[PDB]
Amino acid sequence: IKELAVDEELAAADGLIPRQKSKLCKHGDRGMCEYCSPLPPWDKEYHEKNKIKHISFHSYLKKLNENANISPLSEPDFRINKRCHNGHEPWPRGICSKCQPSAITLQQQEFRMVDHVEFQKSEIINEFIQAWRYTGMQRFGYMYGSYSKYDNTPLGIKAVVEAIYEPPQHDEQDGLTMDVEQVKNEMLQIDRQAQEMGLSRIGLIFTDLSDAGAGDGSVFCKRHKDSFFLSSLEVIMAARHQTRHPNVSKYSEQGFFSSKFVTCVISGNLEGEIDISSYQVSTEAEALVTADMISGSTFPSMAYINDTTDERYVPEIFYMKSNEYGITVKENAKPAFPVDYLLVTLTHGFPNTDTETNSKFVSSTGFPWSNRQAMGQSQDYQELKKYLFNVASSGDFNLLHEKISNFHLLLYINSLQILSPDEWKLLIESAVKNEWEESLLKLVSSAGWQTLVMILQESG
Ligand SMILES: [Zn+2]
Ligand SMILES: [Zn+2]
Repeated sequence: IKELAVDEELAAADGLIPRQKSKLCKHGDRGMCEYCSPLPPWDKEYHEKNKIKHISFHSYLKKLNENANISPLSEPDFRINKRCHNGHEPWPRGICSKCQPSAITLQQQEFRMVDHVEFQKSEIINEFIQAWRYTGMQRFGYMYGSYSKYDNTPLGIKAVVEAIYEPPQHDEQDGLTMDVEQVKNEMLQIDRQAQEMGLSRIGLIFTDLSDAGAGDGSVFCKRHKDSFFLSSLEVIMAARHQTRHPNVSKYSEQGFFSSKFVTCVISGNLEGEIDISSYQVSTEAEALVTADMISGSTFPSMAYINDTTDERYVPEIFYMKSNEYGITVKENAKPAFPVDYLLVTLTHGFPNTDTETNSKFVSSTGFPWSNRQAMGQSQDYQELKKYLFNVASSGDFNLLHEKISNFHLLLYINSLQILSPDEWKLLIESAVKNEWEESLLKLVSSAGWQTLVMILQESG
């Protein structure tokens, strides 16, 4: 199929980085030579100098293309061919040079598919965190939004988060669980509706928050260099999500390469403050997990390597173990290795207030988010009436716009199946269009809307 607009745009950018004249330059200020010519966007020293921890995907792709001047990209695959009949019976009855997996060497991935996670409004994050503040129990959510150019790294991409949807879940003081099938079925419906709003499911976010007992609002720092950043189970979760949300690329043999799906953790920083850390996992991680080669066990920082079975062939596995200077040495990754090596890190932030606001939803709060009944925040007629009824008859379109421009409000209204599909589209336009007044005028006049407001009137 086609690539995202952001990938098409960045393919058409050259990412050149002009340089000052060098000492060694034997020419004028406007001349050029090997010492002062523009750097390519993937230039390692530039990234090191500027403390950019990974090069961007398009810097990486342009680097591969230059060095190969065959699809430059290919998703790694560590699975044994269980149907090789090249002069033997297939695994586990036989093996040959064509089907036998060779030794795997793991290392920190030098590029990242997404460079930055931008939350459109701090209220989005703060209302998610409120689930934990209110209950003392952890929380999981899916992030909706889109991808755009990020100019603070060469050819960078940012995930732009517009909303968070929390799936049904069983939260506890020190973790949480989900019914995988239940969540999948629900997210299928939410994905479809979010798509009608111009949103994609672009990542996941979860808390690891524990009050530090100082009456400060301060929290413990659990995740740091001497413990772990993401646990092996979390890395496996992230890999599975990435593989299920593949990034389309015409430059890969398979038509896809890795994923733009991002993983965020809200937890204490070293100063005891609530902060966000953002990650993806490497394509090596994707392939390890697809081949069912790693598991979580005793120590959360370590990825445990699984055994060879009838279904799974596990070759020798090495990793490029780093010292404090960043110098690596090849070591045996078995029986377990630090899962750190499977991560890439992303920056995160919020738009500045005077940046041109292109936020999809005017309000992030005010109407209960989904799956918060146990928090005392139900989505009912009583709640919708309280939220919306008086404004809906005031003639105040500014306030009405503010009320309906709200992701969780929209999903709840659509679930009532009062509005027609045309009226539903009208309501979406009223919520997310820059010029929304004409749409809202149509909606308010529609039979479906009138029906809804009347239903609100009679309830209570
Ligand atoms: Zn020069
Ligand atoms: Zn074979």
